[PDB]
Amino acid sequence: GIRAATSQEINELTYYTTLSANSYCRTVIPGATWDCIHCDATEDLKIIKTWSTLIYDTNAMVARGDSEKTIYIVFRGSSSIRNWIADLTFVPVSYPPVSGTKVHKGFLDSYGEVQNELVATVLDQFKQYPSYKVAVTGHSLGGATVLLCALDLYQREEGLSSSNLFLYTQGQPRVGDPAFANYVVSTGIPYRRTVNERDIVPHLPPAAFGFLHAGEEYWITDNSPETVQVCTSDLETSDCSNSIVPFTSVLDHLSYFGINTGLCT
Repeated sequence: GIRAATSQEINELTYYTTLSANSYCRTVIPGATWDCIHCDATEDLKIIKTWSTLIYDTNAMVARGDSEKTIYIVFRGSSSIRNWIADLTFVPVSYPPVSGTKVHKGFLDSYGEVQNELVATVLDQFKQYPSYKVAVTGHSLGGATVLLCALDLYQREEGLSSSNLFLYTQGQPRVGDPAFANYVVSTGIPYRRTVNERDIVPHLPPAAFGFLHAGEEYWITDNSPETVQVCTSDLETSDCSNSIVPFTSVLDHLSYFGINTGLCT
C-alpha cells in the first residue's frame, strides 16, 4: 500500500531527525552536552555516554529520557559528508550472525569498533529501566550503523524484541543484499526509513549492484506544507523515492524536515 503519513507520524519522525542532526555538533559528541541551537528539543535527556572511535571515527551516544521512558541510541553520519558521498565504494562481505547474507564491509567495521562498549552501556540501562522502550536513530552513514546496532541488540535476546525496540533512519544507504533485507523483515522490528525527496544516498549502491532496502519507506515529497508518502511494504518498492531515479540530489541529503542534517547548522 501507499498512504499519507499523519500529523503525529511526521511529529515523531522530526523528533528522531533532530536527535540525528544534533549528533553532528562537537559539543554533543564528544562534548556530551546539549549546547547547540536545536538542542533545546532534546535537552531533557540524560546523556549516559558518548564515543568517537579511533580507526573508523564512529560517533555515537546513549541517552535516557525518563519522562519519555525511552532509552536512545544515536549514531552520527560522516564528519565530511560531501566527501563521504563522493568516495563511497561498496564491498559485500558475509554478515556473520546470519549465514547466507552479505552487508557492506565498511558499515560492519564502523559498528564493530563501538559495539562492545555501546551494547554493554545499553543493557546496563535497560536492566535498570526494563519498562522503557529502546529507540535507535541515525542519518546517512549513522543510519547504516543504527540498523546494524538494532539487529545486534535483538540477536543478544535479552528482553529487546519487536515490541520495545524501534529503528528510525534518515538518508540511509542500502546496507545488504536481498537475503539480508529478508532477514531484517523477519525480526519484526518497527523500522521507519525516512527519505527526503530526491536525496541520492538511499539510492546507493546502484540498484544494479545487488543490494536492497528493508524498512517501511516514509518519503518527504514536499516541505511546505510538509508532505510524506508512506510505502507500507517492509521491503523496498518502486513506488516511493525510487520513482525519481536517476534524477537525484546531493543537497536533499543535507536537510530533513527543515533541519540541517550533517552540519549542525
